[PDB]
Amino acid sequence: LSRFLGPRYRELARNWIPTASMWGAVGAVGLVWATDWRLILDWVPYINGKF
Amino acid sequence: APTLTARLYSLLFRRTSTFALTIAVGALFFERAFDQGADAIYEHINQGKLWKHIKHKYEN
Amino acid sequence: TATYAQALQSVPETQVSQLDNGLRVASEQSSQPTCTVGVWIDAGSRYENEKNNGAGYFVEHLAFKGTKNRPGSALEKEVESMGAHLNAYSTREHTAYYIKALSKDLPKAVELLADIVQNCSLEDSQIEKERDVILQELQENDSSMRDVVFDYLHATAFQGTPLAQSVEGPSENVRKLSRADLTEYVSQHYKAPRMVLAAAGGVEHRQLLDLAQKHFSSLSGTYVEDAVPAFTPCRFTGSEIRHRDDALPLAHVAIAVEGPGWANPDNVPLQVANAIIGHYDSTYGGGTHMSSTLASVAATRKLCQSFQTFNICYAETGLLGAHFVCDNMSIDDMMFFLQGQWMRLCTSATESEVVRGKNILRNALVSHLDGTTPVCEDIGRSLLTYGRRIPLAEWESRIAEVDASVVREVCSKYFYDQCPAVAGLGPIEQLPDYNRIRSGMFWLRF
Amino acid sequence: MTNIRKSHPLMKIINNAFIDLPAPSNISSWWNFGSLLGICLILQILTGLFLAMHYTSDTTTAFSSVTHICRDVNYGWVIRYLHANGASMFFICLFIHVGRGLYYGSYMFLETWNIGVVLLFTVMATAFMGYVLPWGQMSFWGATVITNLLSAIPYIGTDLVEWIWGGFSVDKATLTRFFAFHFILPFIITALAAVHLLFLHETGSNNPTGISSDMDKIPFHPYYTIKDILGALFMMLILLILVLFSPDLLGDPDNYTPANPLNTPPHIKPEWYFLFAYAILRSIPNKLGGVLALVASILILILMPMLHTSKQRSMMFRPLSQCLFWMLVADLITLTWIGGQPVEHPFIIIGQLASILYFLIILVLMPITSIIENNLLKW
Amino acid sequence: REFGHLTRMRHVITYSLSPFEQRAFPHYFTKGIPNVLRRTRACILRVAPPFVVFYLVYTWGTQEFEKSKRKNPAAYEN
Amino acid sequence: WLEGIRKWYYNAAGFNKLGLMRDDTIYEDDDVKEAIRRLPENLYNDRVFRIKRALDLTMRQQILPKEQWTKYEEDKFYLEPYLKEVIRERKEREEWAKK
Ligand code: HEM
Ligand code: HEM
Repeated sequence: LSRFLGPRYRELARNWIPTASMWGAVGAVGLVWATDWRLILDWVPYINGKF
Repeated sequence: APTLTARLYSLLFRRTSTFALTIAVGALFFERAFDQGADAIYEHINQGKLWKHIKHKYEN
Repeated sequence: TATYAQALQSVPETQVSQLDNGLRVASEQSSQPTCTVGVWIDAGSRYENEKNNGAGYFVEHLAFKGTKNRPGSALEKEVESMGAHLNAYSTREHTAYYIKALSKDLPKAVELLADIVQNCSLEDSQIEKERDVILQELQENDSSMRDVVFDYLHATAFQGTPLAQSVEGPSENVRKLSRADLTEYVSQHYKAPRMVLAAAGGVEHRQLLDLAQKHFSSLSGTYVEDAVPAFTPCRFTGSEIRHRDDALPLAHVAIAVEGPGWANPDNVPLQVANAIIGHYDSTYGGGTHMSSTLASVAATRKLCQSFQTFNICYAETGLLGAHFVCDNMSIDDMMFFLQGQWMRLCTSATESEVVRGKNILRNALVSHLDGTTPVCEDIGRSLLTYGRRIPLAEWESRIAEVDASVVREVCSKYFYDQCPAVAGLGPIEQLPDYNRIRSGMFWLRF
Repeated sequence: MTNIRKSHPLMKIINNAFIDLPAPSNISSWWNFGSLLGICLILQILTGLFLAMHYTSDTTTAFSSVTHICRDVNYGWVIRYLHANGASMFFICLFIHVGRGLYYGSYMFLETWNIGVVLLFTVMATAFMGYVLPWGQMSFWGATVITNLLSAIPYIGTDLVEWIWGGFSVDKATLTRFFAFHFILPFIITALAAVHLLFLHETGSNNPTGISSDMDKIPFHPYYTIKDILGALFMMLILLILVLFSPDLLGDPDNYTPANPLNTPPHIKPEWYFLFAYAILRSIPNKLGGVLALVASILILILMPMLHTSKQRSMMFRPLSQCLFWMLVADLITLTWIGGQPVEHPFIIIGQLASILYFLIILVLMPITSIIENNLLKW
Repeated sequence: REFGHLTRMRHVITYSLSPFEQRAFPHYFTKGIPNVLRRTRACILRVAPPFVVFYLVYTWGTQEFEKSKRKNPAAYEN
Repeated sequence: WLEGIRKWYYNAAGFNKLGLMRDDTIYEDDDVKEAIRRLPENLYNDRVFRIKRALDLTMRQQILPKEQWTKYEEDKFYLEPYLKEVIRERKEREEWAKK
């Protein structure tokens, strides 16, 4: 662990953080859509036309 | 003067993450739109027969 | 206790003056007793059409073979008698003739250069002799694998463009060339506005300018019948050319992407990025411990005999990539690692490697510009390309501006999701198909 | 010419896998339990296929089908009890196998160990679903409680539970689903076993000493083949003793009364193999905590390689670690006993203490003791 | 990991007699029994004590549970 | 005091009984493998023979005669300097990687 607690690793982390956030957004949308989770979709415009 | 397609590439298609997010959102909206449109088409083709088209007569 | 900044400030400054005909006379003065004076001409294969391609190489071959004022032996005798070394180099974009000589021999050197540039005999018997020599030299150049793979890279990358043509030219053109074509080439491309007289070392700029006014003044920039050659931007075509010759011992592969022009500011960050990628040969002592990840892995697994990264820049386009020689069964692995390094620089470059690349670039810049010959070459090429000799202080400032963010930006612009141009020679069966190579140019994670 | 065993592709694979595989000479009888697991899996697959030739999965006919197998089918009782007791033998050998891996530090083969944990989960699921198939009182109610455990999961919860149930409660849909899954899972186990063997062959086999045995390797065909056959004969001895002499020793008698959804059996307990996890679950009062504890009981094997702080792979030369390991084994025996016994005053505290001690031994005590051992050996 | 190139070993000489010219069970009892006793002596110090604790807990647990089921006379007294 | 309990552990651990030495029983991770390949040939051959003899003894479930057991004082940590150097070099490489 102490090996990765270094400034260069922090730099790499900052570099990949937006990508990780985007992948998280992809995962969230995927989950909501696949399950048709109504709790989230209710707010989504013109997807609320269903249910 | 970038075209529409070049704009789409440089905005969403360049990095796979934004590509996947676009695919997911498009998937959701396309699912909704296609479902609505195809259902409309099928209903129109079968207009006058479907129970939803005639339930009002027997309901209430 | 001079510092690097102070040393850059103390560098002698190039003084550029222009003769009325358009010849630009440039000089950097040093205390050295030896000087290198040369004429750089903005003529090359990129300015040649199909039928006259290779005429520049022919003219270069026979330029030292005699003048109207002094016959063929006379020029060589004068040059050797004063102890000078006369040499010429022809590239796709530039042609140069430079004389290494003592400072006291500057006037005679300038006379000889003017005679070579202007009053070239182009005698027919010498033309036939040089024709035979050039055909033999083409046959010899077939052996040099690196030159062949780079010529293939230019052919496939800039197909349908004049840049694709080789400097030497096809053998058919060589045998079909005539005295009229060589004379026409000299008349069309050797013009005073397109020439630069550069000197380095113990040269006084006033004396050099006066000698230029004495000798080069007659040369004119007027084009006969107003037939003015017009520069043409060259299209970069992503393509793959594979000369599969399994008999060859090792496989040479050169892969490149379109790069900036000479004057584009993005050259400096790209040079820093290439320095980060680095260069490796089997004879390097550093081996596994070398900082370059590609070099370290290549040394550990003996993937490649040699690999180097090149940044070839032309006026409006350039070839940015690397050339690696490897075994038949290690090509795919080396390509994978090279593309991985490219994508790593594009996506997740770090400050430390950027500092290393900047330092390497600074050392290369300062070390290369050492001696009268490289300094004069830099002066001439900088005047022809940049229109100005960029001082080392300006180079240092531009390097210092480079940061990890800059490197990531420029590498993403030039290297990421861009169709590459690949040339392979030898046992290149394991070289991945172009679809796989293009797929490697982007990361599904990013 | 070439040797057909080496040259032919399928024969090449079989040869490298079993015939001329380099194996350490010193591996003891504990290493035979892997081949015993393989034999148990094959025997279970054949036995269950022959049972399925006479088993109908409808709730109306399931118990009657098992009675038909036991009585009318020629030698059907032999097959049915071979299956029932082979499940127990499978779990005995699995527990001994994982114990060998823990004791001799075989978990350092990371991918093999993880595939083994996956296999353990699959085998446990297979057995749990299979026990429902006779559709006895105990089968129905154990299924009810074990599936109702899933309701503790927040949010999805009841939705997931009813999806597995196929309805509001355990019923015909659940029985048929469990039959189909119980059929298909052993084949996935057979494929994961091939993956497991591949990963192990990448690194060879560990020895009881825990020191690399490349210097001393012997061909598997001339030695461990006859050793594994002897182990299989001993396993058949024990299993056939169970099947013939004491056919209903490891089974609860209340599985012979047809399942009645309106009446709870006098005691609801899982089979003996699940009893330790049942006790661990019962120890924690909160439902979600109990489910998470039950999952962690098995998943700690995943964390076992990371918790290895000793400089010696095997415990053969780690006496204090040996003492801790046997304490853990006794703790597992205690957890089994508690799970068998009802939830009353004496057993509740014993179960809580046993669960805490199990987790403590695996997580804290063993690494600290290993560090102390390293300090003792002047490391 | 083929048999040829597993590891590097030097100057080790091994003599092995055939199965047919040697007895299958040399001193199975004369030497086996003392060896087993030696193995048991070393192992029993470590394996046994943890299980001994379980027997105590099993006995105590069974006794305590039976005691709890037995009636408390004081409850029905008075 | 401490040497008493350390000597106890040395006897408690059986690697002396098999004729092994402490460094023979270390787990062969990458650092240990590099240390082994850095051993002088005499030390290496001694190591491999010791381990082979120990494996043979464990195969037949026998132990070396009492007089031939390794002594706690006579045990020599042959691999310790090489392994320490390997660990130090790895630490330096990690440190350079950190920043
Ligand atoms: C159906 C289930 C399984 C089968 C068929 C199976 C089969 C085998 C076989 C044949 C071996 C060869 C060595 C030996 O037999 O001792 C082996 C080794 C091994 N297995 Fe599995 N096993 C199973 C379950 C597991 C589980 C549940 C684990 C861990 C939780 C596991 C981890 C290992 C390990 C660590 C080894 C290394 C043995 C050594 O170091 O020599 N296996 N297994
Ligand atoms: C390979 C690992 C397997 C295990 C651990 C396993 C375990 C079990 C168990 C515990 C039972 C309940 C026995 C009882 O209480 O009566 C059972 C029943 C059954 N198993 Fe399996 N089984 C396995 C493989 C198979 C396979 C491959 C089939 C294929 C059809 C199968 C078919 C059956 C059937 C039909 C029953 C119901 C008949 C009966 O309960 O006697 N089993 N199994």
